[PDB]
Amino acid sequence: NRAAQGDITAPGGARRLTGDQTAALRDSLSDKPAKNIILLIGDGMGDSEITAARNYAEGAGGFFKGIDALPLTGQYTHYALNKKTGKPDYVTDSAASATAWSTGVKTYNGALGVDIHEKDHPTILEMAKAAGLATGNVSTAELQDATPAALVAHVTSRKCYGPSATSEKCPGNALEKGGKGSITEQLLNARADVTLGGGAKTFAETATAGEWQGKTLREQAQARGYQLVSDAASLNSVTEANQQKPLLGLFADGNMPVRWLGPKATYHGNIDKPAVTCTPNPQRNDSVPTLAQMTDKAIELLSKNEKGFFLQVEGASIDKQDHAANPCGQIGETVDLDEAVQRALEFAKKEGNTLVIVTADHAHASQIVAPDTKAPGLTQALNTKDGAVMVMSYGNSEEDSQEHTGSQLRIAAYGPHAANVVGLTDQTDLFYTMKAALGL
Amino acid sequence: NRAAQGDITAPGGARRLTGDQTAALRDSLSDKPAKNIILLIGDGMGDSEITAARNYAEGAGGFFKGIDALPLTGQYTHYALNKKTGKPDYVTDSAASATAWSTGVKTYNGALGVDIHEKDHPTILEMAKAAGLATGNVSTAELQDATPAALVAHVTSRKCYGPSATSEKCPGNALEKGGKGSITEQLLNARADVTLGGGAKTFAETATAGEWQGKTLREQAQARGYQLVSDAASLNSVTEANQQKPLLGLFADGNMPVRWLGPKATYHGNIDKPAVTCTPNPQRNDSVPTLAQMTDKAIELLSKNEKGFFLQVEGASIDKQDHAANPCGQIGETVDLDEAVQRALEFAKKEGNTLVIVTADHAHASQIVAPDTKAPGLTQALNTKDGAVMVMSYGNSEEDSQEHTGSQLRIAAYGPHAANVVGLTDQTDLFYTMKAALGL
Ligand SMILES: [Mg+2]
Ligand SMILES: [Mg+2]
Ligand SMILES: [Zn+2]
Ligand SMILES: [Zn+2]
Ligand SMILES: [Zn+2]
Ligand SMILES: [Zn+2]
Repeated sequence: NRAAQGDITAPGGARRLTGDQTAALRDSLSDKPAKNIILLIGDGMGDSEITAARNYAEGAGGFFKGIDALPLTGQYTHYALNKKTGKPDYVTDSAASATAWSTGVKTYNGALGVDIHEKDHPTILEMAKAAGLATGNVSTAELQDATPAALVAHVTSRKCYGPSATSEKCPGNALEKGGKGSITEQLLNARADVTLGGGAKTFAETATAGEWQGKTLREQAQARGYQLVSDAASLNSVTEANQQKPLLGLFADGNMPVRWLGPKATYHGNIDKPAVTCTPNPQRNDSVPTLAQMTDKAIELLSKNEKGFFLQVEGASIDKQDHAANPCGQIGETVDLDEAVQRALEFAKKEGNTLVIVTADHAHASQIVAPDTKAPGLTQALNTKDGAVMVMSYGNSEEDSQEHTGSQLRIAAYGPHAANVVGLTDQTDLFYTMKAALGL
Repeated sequence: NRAAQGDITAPGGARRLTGDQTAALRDSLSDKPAKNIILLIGDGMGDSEITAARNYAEGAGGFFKGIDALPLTGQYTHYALNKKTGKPDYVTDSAASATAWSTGVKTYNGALGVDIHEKDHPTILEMAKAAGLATGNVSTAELQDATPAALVAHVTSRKCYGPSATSEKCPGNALEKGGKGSITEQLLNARADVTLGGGAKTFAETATAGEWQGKTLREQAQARGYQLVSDAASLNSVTEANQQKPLLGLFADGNMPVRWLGPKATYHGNIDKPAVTCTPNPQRNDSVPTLAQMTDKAIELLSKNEKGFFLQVEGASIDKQDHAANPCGQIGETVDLDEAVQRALEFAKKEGNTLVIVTADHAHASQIVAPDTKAPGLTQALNTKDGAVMVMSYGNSEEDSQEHTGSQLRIAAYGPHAANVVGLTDQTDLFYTMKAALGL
């Protein structure tokens, strides 16, 4: 572990290390092939987000048993491009960044699986499937959202959820104009073995052309042999997932509900309002699977393939709650991701040939500031595990969405080929790292 | 080399890695002793600050030949303590943080070289000297400032620069009350072989007790055998520095001048004012030594000791210009630190037994944001090396000083014992890493 080893007020009591690390780090370095990869993404989970959640949930000297437990660490860059000039755009969205690690090419904000010239490039998930590996795509967001969509769809705008938006916003991609289709249509073609998340709403739309013209996208999925599930009990009862019977779990109309409840941050909230304690969200029913439960099921089903598997797992609402200036929502989604990381690491340590990677798509707004801060944006005081107040600040937007930031951020890894995240890297190096680890 | 491969618009063109890193990382791991340590601190140089400076000076896909070139990387925590309760204080100042890496014990904001019970703890510099090693203390700040002062002074408040302030603010430390004296008086007693920086102003004060009562602190230094220098020519002439003839360089009245000028960020500055291009500060001339020049001279003089040396080098005004909401000042001080890191790494690679560490004391205010941002704080657009606009935001204070933030941040190392910075560590682990590397 890397918790403080004793009394933080005494000499050495805040140390996270118990002895020299050179031998242990040598033991962590393997260049043998990866059989499997599990990539876990905390959307908007910069170093600031990791630290705030640790401080609140584990205490300043505590330790995330998942997120903090991966031994090989570095910092990576995630800048996008300006579509017209090809020059860097220093603050990416989720679409350009997910395109970078899934294809190895930089692109413009809002693009999925295409470059600045609108040309398609293959994804790591498509490549894994072509090599005979099992494939998984898990998220707490609607499945059409940028982070899961980038693995399975090639469209010129992330807004192209279904046929209706695609005809308006991506006419080159629209099925009735000869394109590959909307995000949801391309997801159904991609046919991952396991796809789990939200986003049932768009499946009520009808196709405009092709074999399933006039049928809903839900009807199409059923006709094409998918197993559709909608709650925890139906998910748990699934005993196989493969190309004959692929699994599609749709657990909410839009995004899945967050784990923790608290109030929104406000102007001078740390001064004028009481300190807050986060609580379990009553508007999340127990019939909704957790991220860790979805991860466990995916691992169980995918690991039956003896050649190997690729799995991406996204803690999507770290970012979404950071936009909403809601510390409890944001921290609870970080704690939720840590639970899923623990399931991945436990599997990987037993199996011995699995590369596990934990990172974020970009940095975000939240900052940890002094308790008496008088700031111009939105603030809130929180009562942490240590029995002390922490203040968080959201200071980069006068509009009601706090925005992404451009700082480089932590990437961490465990298992074969994990050395390739150490030092300064780029988000596009992660594509090449995964490709080489699996020998694709 | 970790610059982008080539055409960032093309597949693989933004990669920083040319191949697998496993073998090279194995070669980077040594548990042999360190003969020497060079610790470089960018005050306030969080991941955001590194990224902003790289984007501006080197381009998004560029590479700092010093800062980015250390192979072994992690993230460390720098929380302080509440003096009364002993619980964490999530946002440190410069005094508590410098006390943590130099002594191995956490303390309260504003403390130098003492714990929450006001007990003195020996510093890494005092320990190195006691073991017969040479010692250096270099900064672009006034030498009484917290970062250099923590190595050589034990006081209950960082405000205790000289006799006057100490009598008022630290009566227990005042020389005339039976204490050990002001920061400047304790620095003169500590007698490092090499001390270089600003802060001549306080040396005009006169002592209130002791052997040198009624003499200025400059006169005291002269009487105690110090070699006093004041400019680049007088520094370069120095041929030796040791306990018989210790070196004290005082190159400015207060802080040394910054390298680059630009205007302060303003409300809606990215919207209402044109983008800024930095320009050199006319106050810089060949008579004021640069941080890299001070670093090289220190290494030359300290390396005469055949047992070894400990050297701390501080890029102090990254933090000070971040407080002032001045991107050009902040960025130019980061470029300045990169030049000094290059000198340290060049020496260490030749010598082969030198541990070099680059990190920060705490994170800071500045954020990289989208060009069209409408923020409630202070903002500015900048024209970067790429020929594109970057916007920076300072959003955490309604007062004229933008404030520290609590996020964990990058620590990087090269040489013997460098494995001990990888993964999650605490700032107090850095004390123990340095102690064990030198076999103290
Ligand atoms: Mg996302
Ligand atoms: Mg300082
Ligand atoms: Zn995102
Ligand atoms: Zn976002
Ligand atoms: Zn500082
Ligand atoms: Zn400061």
